[PDB]
Amino acid sequence: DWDLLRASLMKFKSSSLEVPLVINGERIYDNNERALFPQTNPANHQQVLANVTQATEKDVMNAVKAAKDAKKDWYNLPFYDRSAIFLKAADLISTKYRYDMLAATMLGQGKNVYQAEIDCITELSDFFRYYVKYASDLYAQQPVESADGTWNKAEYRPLEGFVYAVSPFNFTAIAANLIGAPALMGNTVVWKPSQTAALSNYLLMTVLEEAGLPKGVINFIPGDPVQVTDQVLADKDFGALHFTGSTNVFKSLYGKIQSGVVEGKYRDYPRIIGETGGKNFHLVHPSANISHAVLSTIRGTFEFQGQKCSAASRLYLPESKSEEFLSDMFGILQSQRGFMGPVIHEQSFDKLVKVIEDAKKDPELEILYGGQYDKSQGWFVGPTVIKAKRPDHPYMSTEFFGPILTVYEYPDTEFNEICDIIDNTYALTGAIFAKDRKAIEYADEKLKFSAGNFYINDKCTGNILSRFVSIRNTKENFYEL
Amino acid sequence: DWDLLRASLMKFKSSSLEVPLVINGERIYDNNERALFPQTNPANHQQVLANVTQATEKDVMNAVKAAKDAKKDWYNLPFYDRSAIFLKAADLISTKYRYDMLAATMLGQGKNVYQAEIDCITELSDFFRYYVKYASDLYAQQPVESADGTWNKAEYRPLEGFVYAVSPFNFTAIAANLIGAPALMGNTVVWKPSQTAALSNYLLMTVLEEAGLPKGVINFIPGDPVQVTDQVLADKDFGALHFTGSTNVFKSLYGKIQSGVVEGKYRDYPRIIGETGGKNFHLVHPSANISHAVLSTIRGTFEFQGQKCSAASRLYLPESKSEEFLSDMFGILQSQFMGPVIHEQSFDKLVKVIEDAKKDPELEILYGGQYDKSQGWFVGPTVIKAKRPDHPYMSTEFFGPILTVYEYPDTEFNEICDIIDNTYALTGAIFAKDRKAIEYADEKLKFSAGNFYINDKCTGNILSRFVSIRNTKENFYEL
Amino acid sequence: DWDLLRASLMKFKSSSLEVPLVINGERIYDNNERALFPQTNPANHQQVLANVTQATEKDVMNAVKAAKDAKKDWYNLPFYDRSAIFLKAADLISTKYRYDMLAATMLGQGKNVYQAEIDCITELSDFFRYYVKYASDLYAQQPVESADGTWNKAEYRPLEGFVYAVSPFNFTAIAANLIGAPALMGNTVVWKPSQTAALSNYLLMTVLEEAGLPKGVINFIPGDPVQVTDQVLADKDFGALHFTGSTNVFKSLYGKIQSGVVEGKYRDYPRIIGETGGKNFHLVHPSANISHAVLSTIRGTFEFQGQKCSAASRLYLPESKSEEFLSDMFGILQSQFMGPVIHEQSFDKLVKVIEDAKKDPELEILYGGQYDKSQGWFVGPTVIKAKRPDHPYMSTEFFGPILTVYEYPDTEFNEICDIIDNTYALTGAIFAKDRKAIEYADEKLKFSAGNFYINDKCTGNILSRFVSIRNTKENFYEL
Repeated sequence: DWDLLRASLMKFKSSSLEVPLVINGERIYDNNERALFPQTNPANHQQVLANVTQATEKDVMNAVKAAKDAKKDWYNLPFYDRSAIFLKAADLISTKYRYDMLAATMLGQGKNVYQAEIDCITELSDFFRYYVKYASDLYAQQPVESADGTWNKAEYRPLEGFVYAVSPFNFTAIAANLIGAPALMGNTVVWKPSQTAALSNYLLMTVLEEAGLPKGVINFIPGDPVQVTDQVLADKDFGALHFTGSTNVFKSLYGKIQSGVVEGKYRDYPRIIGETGGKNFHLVHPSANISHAVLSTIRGTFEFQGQKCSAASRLYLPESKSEEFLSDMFGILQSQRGFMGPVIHEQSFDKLVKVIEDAKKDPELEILYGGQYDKSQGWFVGPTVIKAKRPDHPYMSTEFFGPILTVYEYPDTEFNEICDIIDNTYALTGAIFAKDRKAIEYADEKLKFSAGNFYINDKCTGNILSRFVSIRNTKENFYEL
Repeated sequence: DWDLLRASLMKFKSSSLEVPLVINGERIYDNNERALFPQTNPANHQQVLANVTQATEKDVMNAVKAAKDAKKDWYNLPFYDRSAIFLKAADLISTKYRYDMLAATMLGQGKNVYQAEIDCITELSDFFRYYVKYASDLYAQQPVESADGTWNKAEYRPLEGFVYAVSPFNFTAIAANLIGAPALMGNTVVWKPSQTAALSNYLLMTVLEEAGLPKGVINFIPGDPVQVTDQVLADKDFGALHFTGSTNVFKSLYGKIQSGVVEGKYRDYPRIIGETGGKNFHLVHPSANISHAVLSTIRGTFEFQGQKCSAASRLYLPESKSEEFLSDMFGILQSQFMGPVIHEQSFDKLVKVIEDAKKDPELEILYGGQYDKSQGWFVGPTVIKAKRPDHPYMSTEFFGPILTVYEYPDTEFNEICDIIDNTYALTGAIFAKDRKAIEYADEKLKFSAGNFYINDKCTGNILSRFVSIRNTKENFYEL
Repeated sequence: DWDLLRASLMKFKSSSLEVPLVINGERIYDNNERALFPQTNPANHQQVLANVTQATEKDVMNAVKAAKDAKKDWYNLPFYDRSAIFLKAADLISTKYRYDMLAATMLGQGKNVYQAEIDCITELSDFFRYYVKYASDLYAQQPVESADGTWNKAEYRPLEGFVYAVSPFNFTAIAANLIGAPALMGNTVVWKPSQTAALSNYLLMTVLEEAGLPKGVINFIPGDPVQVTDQVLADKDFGALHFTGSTNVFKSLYGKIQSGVVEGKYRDYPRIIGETGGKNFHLVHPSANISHAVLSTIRGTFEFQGQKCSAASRLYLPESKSEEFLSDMFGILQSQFMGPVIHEQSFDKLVKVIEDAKKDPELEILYGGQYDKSQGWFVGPTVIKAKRPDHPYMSTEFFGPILTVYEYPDTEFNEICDIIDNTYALTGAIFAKDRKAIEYADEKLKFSAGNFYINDKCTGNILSRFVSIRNTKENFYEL
């Protein structure tokens, strides 16, 4: 089994795979015309895992058309059959292709085996299986005769325009989510994967094809993000954005889309379904079990180099417990070469270096631990903990997407005030560590708008299908006036 | 309302309607080739309401062909739309064609306006509306990923062969039931109505067409019951009999089908869905409220001249209450012919029943027994006392306004329940206040009636018989 | 009943009501500083029903402030109590203030008593009663111990920013919907009603206060639509637009919001919940019951002068049935001005539509086209034939009693459905008996209307848009 994984790792390690476009079921390689992006191993960047074919404007126009042409036959394919493709894909990934998919995610996105398994096997398969169940319920409408004697049915049609899926590097499973949710509901998709997840994302694509995905239903178009995007957005049939990634990129996409809307480029009001990150917080109350809070903060902050949209990146500590908490944490960190894994690419590496280096010249910051970095072999940034003199310092709010924790120490009596500051100060997740129920209740209420997901004594790292359909009601009347 | 009805009555009365076959959506008239059945007013039998085209062997074959040809487009028509046709027909009958349907049923089947309304408006509409609701539940099947990881859906398909609907004269709504239940579930239908409900049944057919029933889904083929039946049953694609009527006819049909099965002339084992009659009973315990028991018995026995499958026709009275019950009954019958029986053949059978009663020492006509066929087929309410409980008049079905009564010594109530249990009924009723007696009868008579009533007259899932389940299971793991 | 209504009518008629702003529970009058809008009777436009105070920039800012200040005490007020206020208001409107509300709606929006009752009593009450029931389901969330041993609860919180309700003139009930849906879910509201429904809308506001709506939860700020809108949208706490009205105004609002988003002036991405209009269609198949299709079209098109988002305004007739359909329609329209359109600006647009039709060779006025603004804004039912199916009169929304008709060769029914599908509608209807045609249209037109009707006029979960889910997960194991 580990032999099976080793063999998969060696396969991809030995040579560099040419990753093509996949448009209308056909594999399109660079063929002496297209640019090739070299996807390298973030743990070893001299090593090229894949030469990724880059999508031209033409290619993009073709992908859009493919999705348009596949549309009627796709939404007329019964739900049972659309589902079978996705369930079959999930189970092929869990079995037949378990090791290839593991190796691709590990090598390409810089994950160890456990991080990869949780992502590209467990969560991926979970997205597909759960969506099939949820959609199944959705489609379980039966016609009814009403009080008035009218005969009614409701049907969920897909969006009339096509869905553009823009997927991040960090989870193979999110790519599956972004394409599979709309596709299951009878939508067709043009999909631009992250450049640095191309290997695993291509694998997902070929698996969907083997599982019987019809031509053009999903089109895999890696390429320059801005170029590919501007072309997709120029088509009158653009129906929805399905996005997961940075706030800044979303805002750009958003702006570009709204431009089109007001300029009237589009047949419909497009739907923008986007998930961004946040500056997620861990709030430690003086009554907390300190050891549990420390371990949770390490896992929530530093696991996968903090490259999770839910990752903890700011910590609030009561003064009376700061020294013990921080002493504990630094001890465990120093115990656990010196890097838990790479960050994804050079750009992220350089951004984190700027963050670390700027902290040194900033008199309102003090680096308490770490700040190590080394790009000689891979993009390795070590765990770093930075104390801020004031809670409203930019480091307490700027998203770093790296193994960098900013900590503010607050006087014990001002816990309530610190809750108010956090509230008054845009997060996806947040956690309180506490035993005292009065403090928990208080933060629970005061921070209601501060996080969509709130955790009590747990790391802050821990439906949507309806956004890709519209209801159409048909009512028949039998009486004649 | 009454004026609209009178107009409908005068319309059908003024002259005679030519009633055609309807095969594959086309009306087929006698065209000087086919026989005709004159359907007459059973209350005024010189009055011909309709001349009813009679199906030839070739017509029947064309009906069977039409049903087979429409099958795929019909079961492929979405349930929503199949239902809509039946809901529309019910609404058209309840409103637009209310007065015509009432008139056709009243005149053709000898019903008064109240009996007609209950049948051809209310029950008919309820059949369609309730079947649509039940079927919608059946079709509400979502696919599921089992624990084993497989991906399953179940679907109900119609029967593969066609359905032969053979319907009785007595309720227009029963004809609607017999054709509507199979058709709703995507079956196609070859339908031979009763000669003596041709007018109302034809109207039902034309309303179904107006409501959008596609051609050949249901084929209306009145004709000689034996000839039509023999030709229908000759076809290898015969898939089901849907029948309501007499026990003897059912047995005849049943016989013909099974013989066909063993000789191997059918692609499938046909399904036989039949509702026959019964000799339904009222049992009075000495603790009963007598007046209520009397009125319930009058209604249960004599309503529509006893021409209901659920009609009471035998009555068990305790000796201590007999004189009082019978006196009230006779006085009440006196204070009020309630309507005619359906045709001469029924009239003549009933005359024989009454006349034979006069010559039998174990029988005594306590009340009624009058009959007159000079204008319509009129047989008056008749109550005959039998001097033993297993006398043939206590078990033979007469389908007419004749009640046979047996009087038992009060102490023998338990024994009388055994006599009923140990000696073929659709419905039965006990009238009593005493809960011990009610419970004992309830249990002892558990096999003696499908519907048992307590202090109520004995006159007061079938969709699944017309489909077959088919499961699809998909597996994703590769060995 | 009629006497109580007459009294209400004569009250509002006798003189003019000063309609104030209501900001933070206080009535704000023109106080010789603010502009006034004279809301007049559209059936008698010299008659001023109300002088409507017009919000200043400062007033709007105070409205926005009031909404923000009431927010916490409002979303902390238990759902039971928030609901109670809306149920009470519905009941007060249905009973105590029934006649005043009918009169305000009739006089102010040009409705007859029946149209007013359906709108400002029945639908308005239904909105509140159904929202309370739906919301109660949403709030029925119990905490659960998951398999992993964690302890979870989910709660719906309101939007963090305030809601801007912009409501149309045509239904008093729609104003109630636009403010009530967000408020029930714990949002606070800045509400700019239509100038020409100020009287009924103000009454609604005062009834909400009497029913106990706490100050600042909903703020009533009539005024210049552009100035008010621009000031509301200037605020960083703007959280949602709740709008019903015209496509062009929506696009204007939508534009202003998105530009605000990209320039970054909002704390959150505002939600934009808008119901706009359509060019709704009736499609007649040659198999249709013509009389029913005619009456449904008359009702769907001309009821309330076509001033409904779901009004029919384009009609497709088969050539073989055209003469008959149109004859019946014109005869029926003849046998009966049904009421006025809302204001002069609408009257003038409609006059242009009619006059332009006279000069267009591809258009022909088959019936009507009369107008008279001497007393009220009266435009009569008008039927215009277009000689091509993609003529602008087949797609431009007129919101008035004008029907555009295109006649297609019977054989081209399938082609006509494609022409509709491949050429922005809220509702649509097919009239037909033939199930194949109904099914084909049902499927081909699946994207051409959100509500599709079969043999019915085309005039015949939103709560979740005003909340956000927030999950709390508690873990007990210590690492």
